[PDB]
Amino acid sequence: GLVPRGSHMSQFSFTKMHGLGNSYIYVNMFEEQIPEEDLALVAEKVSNINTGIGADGMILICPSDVAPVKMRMFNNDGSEGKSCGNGLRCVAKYAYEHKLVEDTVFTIETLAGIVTAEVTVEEGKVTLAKIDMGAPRLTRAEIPMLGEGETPFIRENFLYNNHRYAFTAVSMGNPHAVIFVDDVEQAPLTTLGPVLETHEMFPERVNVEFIEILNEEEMNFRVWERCGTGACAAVVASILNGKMERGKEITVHLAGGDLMIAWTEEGNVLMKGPAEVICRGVYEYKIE
Amino acid sequence: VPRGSHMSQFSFTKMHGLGNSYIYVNMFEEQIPEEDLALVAEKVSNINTGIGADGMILICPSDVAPVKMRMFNNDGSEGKSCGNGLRCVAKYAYEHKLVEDTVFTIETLAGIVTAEVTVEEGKVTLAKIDMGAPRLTRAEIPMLGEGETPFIRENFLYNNHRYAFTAVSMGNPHAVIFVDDVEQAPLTTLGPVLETHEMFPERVNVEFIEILNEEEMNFRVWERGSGVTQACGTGACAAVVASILNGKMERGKEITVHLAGGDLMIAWTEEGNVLMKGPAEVICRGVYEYKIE
Repeated sequence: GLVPRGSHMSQFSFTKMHGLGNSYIYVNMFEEQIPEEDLALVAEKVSNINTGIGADGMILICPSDVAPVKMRMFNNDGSEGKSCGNGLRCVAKYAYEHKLVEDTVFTIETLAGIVTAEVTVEEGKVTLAKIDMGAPRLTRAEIPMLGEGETPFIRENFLYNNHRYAFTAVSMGNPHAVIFVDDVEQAPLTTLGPVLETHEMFPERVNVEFIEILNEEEMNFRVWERCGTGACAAVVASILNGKMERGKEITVHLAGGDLMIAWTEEGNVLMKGPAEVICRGVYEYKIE
Repeated sequence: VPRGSHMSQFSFTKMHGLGNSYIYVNMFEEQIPEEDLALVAEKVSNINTGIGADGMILICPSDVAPVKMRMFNNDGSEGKSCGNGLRCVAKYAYEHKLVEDTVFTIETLAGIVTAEVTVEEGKVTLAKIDMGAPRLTRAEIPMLGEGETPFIRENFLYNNHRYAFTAVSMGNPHAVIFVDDVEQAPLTTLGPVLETHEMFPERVNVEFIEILNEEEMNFRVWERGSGVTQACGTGACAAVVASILNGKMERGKEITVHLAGGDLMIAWTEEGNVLMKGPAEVICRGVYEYKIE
């Protein structure tokens, strides 16, 4: 091994993009160059708000042996991990707009495995990208949730402040409890959300969604996080309760904006969401 | 009543001095309507939906200097910098040929500021800013109690230790405490109790300093309103004034202050004004895109 001496100064072009929740620094590794041994450190430097740009991390768009593009995600502490969802709509947008892909439907290689992306192009620009969020899981042990009762699905009452609420439990890889409200503005979000989050019956806590169904293809959405798996859980819950239909694109109005979700008759929940450019430029750095 | 929407963009440069960072916009080359500035500052400073910064700094034409600095915080309020961004403005102005000389002035909301850039290889490495004279009266801090002759020094009992602070204003209030090791200064503990003590009605920034020799010190600060910061320029000046008052350092000597974020070179000149020299660094440059509905 070696104790390095000297210093090196480089730069690369980047794009900051925002999809749902996170925002990352996107680097095209087809055109840019960062030494492998520098990646973790560069990810940390560039994600810092004070001495970097400021992001939840850095995502490299790279050559792949198995897909047109490959995604590598580094967190803001420099650790490389599974994206599990985050950044995919932005990678899909970037891939298509910079012609690393030739169709609207294409694949992306991620740590977890190869993923399908389908972009919506409106005026030569990608507005939305559609991704597979998997099947919901509706069993107590899968939520996870204590107690018995899962047939046809999990629905339980809950007394809070002299009023009988009813929530529907769904896992989309993470636990969700979905309550239907008449008016989403007077949802007990600050008050019922937190006390239900940490209730005994949820060993691993739970995300709490209050939703108002507008019609058979539209709903307003607020979540008390333990959020696209929340919007999916909320849609799956409305279909389970007979408020909405299977295999139809339902549009969810969040505080952020709109997600378009369909629980396919095939089984998967497919989620369509926006990706936007914040800025593009050249980042300069020095490693000593 | 406004309606419709505009999608726009501008070129910017993110720069920092000791890890306090801003988005810099050259308003000789860029256009942003006045009624959008607060909203743009807020939008662009947001780490999630924006770029990420402590705010936005416009470099503008001036009637009275080569350049004017306007500073907006990340909540969109326009305010006085108390020294923030002046070195990056000086670097930017010189490198983008908005000035002809290494010595020039910058118009600010707090008054016109002299700047002197150190150029090394066509680039500005350090900028030296006039921070003005210290103010040493209780009324100038501002502060309660009586006695400022020759200056303000109070004892303070906290947690069975006796401390002593010297009170100084560089446009903002400072209480300077001397310690033997800044790594074990009661920064997070004595910092906030003195910050909010009733004798400081507008609060105070609490500096802890280790004198290493007569031209050199280590520095930490509990900032009023914030807490523990990497880099407080006015505070570093306050600290150097405080040590000269207390006979620990000399007037007119250039003193290196080792802050957490880097070094600052400060002299309390015999004329009265305090001169502060430090780094300024580009992080990135680019185009920011935005929409206002």
